[PDB]
Amino acid sequence: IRVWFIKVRKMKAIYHTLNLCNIDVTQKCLIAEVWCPVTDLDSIQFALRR
Amino acid sequence: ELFRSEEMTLAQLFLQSEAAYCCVSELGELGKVQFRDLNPDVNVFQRKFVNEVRRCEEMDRKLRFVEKEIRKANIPIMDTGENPEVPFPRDMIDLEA
Amino acid sequence: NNPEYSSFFGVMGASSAMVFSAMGAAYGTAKSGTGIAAMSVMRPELIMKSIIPVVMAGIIAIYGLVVAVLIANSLTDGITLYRSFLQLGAGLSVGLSGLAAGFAIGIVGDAGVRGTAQQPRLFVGMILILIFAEVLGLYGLIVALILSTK
Amino acid sequence: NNPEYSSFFGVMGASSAMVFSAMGAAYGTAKSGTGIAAMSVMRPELIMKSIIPVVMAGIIAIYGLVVAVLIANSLTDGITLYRSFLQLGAGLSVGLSGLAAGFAIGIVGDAGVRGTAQQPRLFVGMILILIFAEVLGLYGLIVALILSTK
Amino acid sequence: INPAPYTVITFPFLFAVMFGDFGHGILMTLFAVWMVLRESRILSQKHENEMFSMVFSGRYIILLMGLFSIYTGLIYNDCFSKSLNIFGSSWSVRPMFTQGNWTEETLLGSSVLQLNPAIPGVFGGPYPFGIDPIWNIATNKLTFLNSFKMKMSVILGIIHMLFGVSLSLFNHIYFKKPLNIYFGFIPEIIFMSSLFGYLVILIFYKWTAYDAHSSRNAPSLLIHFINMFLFSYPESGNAMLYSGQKGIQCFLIVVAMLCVPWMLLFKPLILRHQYLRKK
Amino acid sequence: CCGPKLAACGIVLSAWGVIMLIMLGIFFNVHSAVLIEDVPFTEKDFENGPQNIYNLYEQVSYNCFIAAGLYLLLGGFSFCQVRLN
Amino acid sequence: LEYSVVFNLVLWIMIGLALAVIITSYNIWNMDPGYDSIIY
Amino acid sequence: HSFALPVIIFTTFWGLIGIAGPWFVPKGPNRGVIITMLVATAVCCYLFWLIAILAQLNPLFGPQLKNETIWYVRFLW
Amino acid sequence: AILLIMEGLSAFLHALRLHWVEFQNKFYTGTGFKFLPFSFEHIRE
Repeated sequence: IRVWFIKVRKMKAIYHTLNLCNIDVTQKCLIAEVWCPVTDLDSIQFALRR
Repeated sequence: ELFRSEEMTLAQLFLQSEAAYCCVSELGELGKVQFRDLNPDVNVFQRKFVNEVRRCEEMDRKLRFVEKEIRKANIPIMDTGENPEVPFPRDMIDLEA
Repeated sequence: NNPEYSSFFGVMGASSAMVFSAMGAAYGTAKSGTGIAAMSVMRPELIMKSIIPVVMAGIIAIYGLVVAVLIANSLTDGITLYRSFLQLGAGLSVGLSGLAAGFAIGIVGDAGVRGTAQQPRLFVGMILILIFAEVLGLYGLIVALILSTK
Repeated sequence: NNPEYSSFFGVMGASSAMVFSAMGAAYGTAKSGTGIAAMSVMRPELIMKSIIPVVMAGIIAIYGLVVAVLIANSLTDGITLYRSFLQLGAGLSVGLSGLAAGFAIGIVGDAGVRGTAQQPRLFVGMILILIFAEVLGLYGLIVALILSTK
Repeated sequence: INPAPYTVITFPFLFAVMFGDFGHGILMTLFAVWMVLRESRILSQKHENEMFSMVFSGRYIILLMGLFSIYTGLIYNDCFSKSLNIFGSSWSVRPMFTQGNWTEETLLGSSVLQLNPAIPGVFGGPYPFGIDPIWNIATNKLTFLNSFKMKMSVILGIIHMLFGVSLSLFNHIYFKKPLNIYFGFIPEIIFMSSLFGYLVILIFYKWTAYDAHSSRNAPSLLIHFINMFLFSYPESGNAMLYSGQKGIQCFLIVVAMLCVPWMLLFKPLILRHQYLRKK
Repeated sequence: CCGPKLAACGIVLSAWGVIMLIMLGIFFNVHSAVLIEDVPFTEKDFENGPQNIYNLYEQVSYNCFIAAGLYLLLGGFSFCQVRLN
Repeated sequence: LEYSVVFNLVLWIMIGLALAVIITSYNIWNMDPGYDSIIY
Repeated sequence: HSFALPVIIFTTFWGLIGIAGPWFVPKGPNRGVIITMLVATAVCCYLFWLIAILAQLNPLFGPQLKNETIWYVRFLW
Repeated sequence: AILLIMEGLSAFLHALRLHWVEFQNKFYTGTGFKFLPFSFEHIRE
């Protein structure tokens, strides 16, 4: 039951993050404006390519 | 030297929706991305994914009912650990149904 | 040839200190008490969390006690009269300062418990205001000690 | 000669001075704290704006401590009753000046924390009126010091 | 500039100088140790008592405060309201009757007789470490520790205030602030120093300039400093601290007065000048 | 008994009070003419020099040590009772 | 002779001062409490 | 007692832990943090103790004591 | 009960108020927003 809780809560959190979205005219892609450290951008893009 | 605020920058991440379904999860695993509402003038209910969010609220309600039922009956929870055990499928919908 | 009625003022100061301190402690404790009573009937969870100022209120009486005990230790039949008025001033002064400290503590405690009985995130700030206010009693005791020893 | 009864002016002066400083500080603290506790339930994040008048409320107590300690250092009977008058008068002066300051501080705190509900700008004028009343209190301590030192 | 480490030490040390206690400091350290050994076992315990939870979040602050309180309390010679004769008394007042020079009048008279350090063979010098323990009976201990703590608080506060103001150089240089340094910051330091640097050096000079053989005509503790504030030149009671003190203070007063227009008459006229050149 | 948690508090109380009494007894065994004010006498020690001035400090330290022993006995009792449940 | 003069002057001045102290005390005692007073 | 030797001992010890210590500290993330931490601690303690000692040098006015303590000190000091 | 608990809390808050009022007022200034990166740090929430 605990892991069911954490899965469901996180998934709610994912939907919350997805609420913040580029409402484009036609794009099926999304362009999000986010603040992020310049320190870790190498790990950022490593994660993205993963 | 001294301590100052760490350096930050803006970034436009271009991202298909299917790729987003995993990019959000990994940016949460990382825990180092601040977001912003790109179109804040739109109401929260006019974001047309509240059907899924309402479903999630129902899931929480059912799980809370289970929690109270077990607590009355004195049934413990294991609660070992393993926090990062996190997929992001659509089959979870049918599972919780 | 000793001054007549020299020891009178020392005992009068010893009395005045504790009476005024006890008066103000009573008023402040009563105000905080009625506040916490109303806000326990309205919020029956954080009562013993906000009873700490009520317990704290009598440190003013403790200050008055310390001043009175010091005056008594320095008090004797053979009073030169150069300590009589030092003792009167010290006792009267610590007493009245403690009196005002207790009254203000009561007012702020009542207002704070009523504010926090429903949304208590401001408890840290309210104890901050209270402990800031507390300085007057220590001021009283310190000035009394300086005068008595003088 | 040195008549009997020389040593009462300064001692009661310091006593009354610090009593009145405590009165003013306690009243200002009580009223401003009540106003802050009442306001802060609506808009929580102004604890840092409202804490400023609270902090300035201690100027009277600081002034009373400094002047009272000065008078205590200069308290003595090796003078023929000239400077004791100065000590009484300076004590009363700083004490009643502290009462003035405390009244102004209390009502100013209430006014600012009432008006802070809507407009975010009010903290500037709040700090300004606080600086004004602090100027008044500083004038008070300066007169007390020039009398006591002389 | 986030000053957090500087706070990490300046706040426990200030709290410890305020809180000069040994037993209480060791008690706080013991509680911190009990919380450290059982960190996870207390994490398993729910943090229902919010005071205890914010105490847990302040475990390291409490341990620092306890250790600094132990140090400070050790060095005041106030350990449970008592003084310890660790070293020798350093005074060597062996003779009863001589060095005081009375016959046998004690008990029935001659109860309390003031020693003078000016007398030969009664003062072997300062204590090696910590407050003089012989004061545990002296009633003048109260006045002397009053003066000590006064001077102490003044010096500590002056130095810490100076450093706190001085830290703004980097704030200015990083954000290209000539206006907030040339006529801003620097005049502030000039004003504050001209007021209080003199005070600290007078206090230090007083600590050793005059001894017991000059005590009865030596100056007071601080009255002449206020007399400097009075714009006054007495002619009675002048055991002047050093040659030319009057000349130095006369001009230091004007130097302090010279800092009035700064922060008030340099920003506007310069920015208006650059504005009119910019139109 | 006497409360489980209250017994935990009691064992900690004894854990500090025992060492406090030990230190008190240690300084009442030093007794370098410091705590004269803590002597019940009336001009009894002004004669025959500084004699009989040490045994009474030893009696006070004996009181402290018997108090510490009683505290340790009660602590052992509380230990047995917390191990009982 | 100035026992009576000093006694009288001290009496008058102390009476005036005490009245000032108690009028200020009354002023601080009984002013309004700054509360919204919505939820009874 | 000596008037400048223990002062020099204390100053040398605090200065040593102040200036020789930082290079002994490993060059890690907590290098500068712990360096300024110990430096501030050392200078604060040094200022404190220095004022403590220097306050008691060349006293002006002397202390007092009771007659019973005078006898009891004569026979036990 | 007294000289440890309440005196320590009083000195704690007195020194903290002094520190905030003076040290940060001398050079620290301005306002800002705290970085709040989306994270799974809500393990129990």
